[PDB]
Amino acid sequence: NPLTHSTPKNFGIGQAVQPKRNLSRYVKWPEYVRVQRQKKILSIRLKVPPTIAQFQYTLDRNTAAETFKLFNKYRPETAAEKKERLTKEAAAVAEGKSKQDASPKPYAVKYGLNHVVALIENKKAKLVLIANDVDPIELVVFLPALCKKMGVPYAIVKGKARLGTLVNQKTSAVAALTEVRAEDEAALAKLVSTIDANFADKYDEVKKHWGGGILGNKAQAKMDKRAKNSDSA
Amino acid sequence: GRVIRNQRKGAGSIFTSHTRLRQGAAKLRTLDYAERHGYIRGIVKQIVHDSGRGAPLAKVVFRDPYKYRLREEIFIANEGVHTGQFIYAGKKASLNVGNVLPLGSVPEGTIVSNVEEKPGDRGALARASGNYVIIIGHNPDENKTRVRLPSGAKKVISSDARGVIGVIAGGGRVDKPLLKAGRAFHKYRLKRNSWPKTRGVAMNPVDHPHGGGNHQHIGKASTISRGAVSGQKAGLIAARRTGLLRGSQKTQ
Amino acid sequence: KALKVRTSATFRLPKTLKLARAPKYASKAVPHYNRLDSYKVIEQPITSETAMKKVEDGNILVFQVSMKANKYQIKKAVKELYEVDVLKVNTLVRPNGTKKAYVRLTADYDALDIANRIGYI
Amino acid sequence: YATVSKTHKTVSRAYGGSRCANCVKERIIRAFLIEEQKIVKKVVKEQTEAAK
RNA sequence: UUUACUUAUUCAAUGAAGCGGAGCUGGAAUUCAUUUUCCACGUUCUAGCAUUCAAGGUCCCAUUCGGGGCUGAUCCGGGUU
RNA sequence: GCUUGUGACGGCCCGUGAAAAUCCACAGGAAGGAAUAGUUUUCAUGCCAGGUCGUACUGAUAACCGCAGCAGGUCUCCAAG
RNA sequence: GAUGGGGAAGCUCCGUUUCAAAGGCCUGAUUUUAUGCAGGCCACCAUCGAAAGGGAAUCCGGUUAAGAUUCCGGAACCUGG
Repeated sequence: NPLTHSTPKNFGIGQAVQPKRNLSRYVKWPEYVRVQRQKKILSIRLKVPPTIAQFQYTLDRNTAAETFKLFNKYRPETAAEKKERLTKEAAAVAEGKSKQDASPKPYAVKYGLNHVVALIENKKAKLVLIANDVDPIELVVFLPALCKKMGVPYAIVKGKARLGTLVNQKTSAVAALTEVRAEDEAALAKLVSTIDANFADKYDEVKKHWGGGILGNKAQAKMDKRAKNSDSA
Repeated sequence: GRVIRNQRKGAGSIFTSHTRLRQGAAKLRTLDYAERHGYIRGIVKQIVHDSGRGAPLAKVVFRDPYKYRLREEIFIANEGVHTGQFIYAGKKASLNVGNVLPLGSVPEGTIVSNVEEKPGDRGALARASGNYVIIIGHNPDENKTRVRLPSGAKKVISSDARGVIGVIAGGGRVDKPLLKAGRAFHKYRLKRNSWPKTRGVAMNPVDHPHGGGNHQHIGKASTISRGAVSGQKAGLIAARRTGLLRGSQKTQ
Repeated sequence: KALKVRTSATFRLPKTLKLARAPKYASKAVPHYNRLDSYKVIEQPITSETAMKKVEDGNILVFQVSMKANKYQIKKAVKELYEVDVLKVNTLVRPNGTKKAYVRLTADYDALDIANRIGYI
Repeated sequence: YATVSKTHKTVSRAYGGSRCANCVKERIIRAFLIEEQKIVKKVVKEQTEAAK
């Protein structure tokens, strides 16, 4: 109490020993870390390919919330709750002689990404989603084209992992509805006008323009400061 | 099969490390915010003579700011200081006798020490710079510096270095003839050997492309081209002039 | 989701967990038999004038060791017999095929009284 | 050195190991000289930036 | 010939060491309405002296000879001199 | 007298007299502690344990390397009157 | 003379740390858990490499057909647990 002082302490740099500070980059980064930070960039650093230019655009959490909850009621039964079910229908289907007769209709949501054939020629495509990570770069430059030509309302969304839980897998894809019940009939057609007015109207204009002008880092801390003194010092 | 004694450096034996007599290098330690534009202080105490030739070396050991350690680092010492004299070289301070400053914060006449040519970096991956503080005037224009030496060459580089003012008793050693002879083996048992420079009008007869035979006379020009053949390079290379430099100067 | 505190050395090696590393079966079921026994180390005591001198002049016994032995495989061999302690073990080298050995006793036991009891005379 | 007891080398004292002769005296005499000039550079020499 | 922004090559140290721009603040220089620019940001008479999550404050398991945040040492950048 | 070994100097240095492990000391003082009881495992005293390999003669003007019982080559220690 | 890199069809060579995610210990929560999560430290981090050099420790005398500083007898010291 009586020995109360102030002012920061000073060490003669060459003298004494200094302790570790808030180490952020000091703890040196692993091998592929310096690689991955320069790997998955695409729409951050330089220009972007006109064939894509949709990874920078994200969907609001106000519409995506009702979208995910809509697909909650529509999901196939898991392996833990299906194989045991086969023993229950042993005296109704097998010994009952009723193949797909005395069973409720499995209203399952549509799916498929890099493997879509019968959902185009037969015109059975409605709500179309896009993957998030997308490791094959060559398998993303023709995804909107599979919906624009047929006039299929495609929705540029980010995520397929949580939607992989309602399909008994890990990763998902699109989620269209061809044979939906009357319970969610008004909750499906309402989202149609939203997607078409926020995604379908922006394709031809996006294809023409390239895309860039994104600020970097220390680069904009000198380049933008140079034009300021060059015009009005 | 009969080669000449210019094409020898390809065995790795009689050209390897031949200098037990010496100790360490001369390049400075770890560089930080201090050893540049701001404030840099050096030390010099045990002025142990440089092994192999005529130069002083000091036990310049800095108390490591990063960790409590005083690694012994034998660096190049200077003449003019006694047994212990710290360096008073502050960019925001002043200047005295025997200081270390970059080649931009000082006016003309600044003979520093040799360490690096690049804007600092503890022994720049290069070295095609100066041999130390040995430098006259500089250049106030930006960070550029135009050095000049009586050797006959020019160089324009940066203006940042970690060289300290000081001299070395080397002038006179080569100006005073090796009188009491007996020097060649222990002469250049230093780092390698390159003092046989070595004759014979009939050293290798049924051969001598230069010219010899049985009498003291050459034939072809001893001026071997640089970009022509690497199997005949024996003697002068890329000649131009030849005369006799007198002692009396007083030129333009 | 901000500044992770790493104010120390670089986190290099991971923190692995020592799982219950236990074999479910024997490596070779039946282990190798013991090559060390009291009735195999000693062989045939050399009876000569040189041997008799090295007995009553330091209380030492004379036998014939196999090959690979030290200052314990011969010592324990005697202790296994009639429980006799050894103060010092002498192992020699016989570059021909066989080998010999010396066995010292204590001041309590007698060399001559144990030589005619173990087997030979 | 480790074979012999501790009471055969440094049995007491203090400042006596890496330095000796007269270095034991110089490590205190010169110290008091500069420390008495530290006060000056804390109130007297700090009168430059007093009249801003 | 050509200033900056370059996800590919090479790269001295590597225990990324106290850095640049911007940002709570002085002094020097003279006036057009304020900081639109330029040096700042731990040693500089002596082989006498120097370190241990820095000497000091606020916030906690209670009166504990220890320990846990923030400030001291603010961020972005992750291409650190 | 000669020979060997050690300490204290001068001369020589244009050519500038290797490297590593163990042990000890100094600066610095962060943890843990006593009245029919704490605090050194360092001195004195006493007790126990410490593997394998290598191992002799000879080593040269009758013993190695030159077809051989050769007058050649062949390192080192103590150096009498 | 290796691993982690860098050529070649194969058999390999050079370099010895030339972009490290190389090594895992003192203490706190744990004698009877053969050990899972957080702070505060240390830059040493394949190996081989001298029977004239480097180097904590034993001499003398006697006996035998031969050879010791090894056994016997007498007199001592150091290191680790």
